[PDB]
Amino acid sequence: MDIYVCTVCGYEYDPAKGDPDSGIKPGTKFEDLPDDWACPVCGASKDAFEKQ
Ligand SMILES: [Fe+3]
Repeated sequence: MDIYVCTVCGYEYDPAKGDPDSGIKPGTKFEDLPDDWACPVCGASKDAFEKQ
């Protein structure tokens, strides 16, 4: 359940929530996000995220 944070805008990727609008069901670990996943708030790449 490791939380990751967008270094661009501060949005938190919370695996317990997932990201349904990008086809990411609740419980999806950060490292199981596709590399084309983007921050919902600011649009930055997955690879702009760091562990909280
Ligand atoms: Fe962001």
